[PDB]
Amino acid sequence: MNPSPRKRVALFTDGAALGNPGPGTTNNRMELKAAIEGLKALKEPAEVDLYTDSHYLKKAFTEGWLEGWRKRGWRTAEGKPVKNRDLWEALLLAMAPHRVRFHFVK
Repeated sequence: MNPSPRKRVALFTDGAALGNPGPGTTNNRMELKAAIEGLKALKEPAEVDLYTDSHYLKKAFTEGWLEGWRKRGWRTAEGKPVKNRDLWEALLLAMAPHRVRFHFVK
């Protein structure tokens, strides 16, 4: 009963988008914030089909250079530190137990 892997979760990264700054990148961060929580508030190794229609989250994973990021000491394609590196480094540590899948629903 239920998926055969472990447990597939349909998590829709639907933060809100209204930060004092504005969706200008907070929504993505908020969706990112909800993610770290959506993967830390479980700790149950599951195939989370995280649907993220963000231009930051997708870009990261879709660039597959996330591995490079680690070898890049964590900087931007320009050479300046990465923003949210705290959420990420935390989400990454929290994404280790899970198989969390990426589904850019744009």
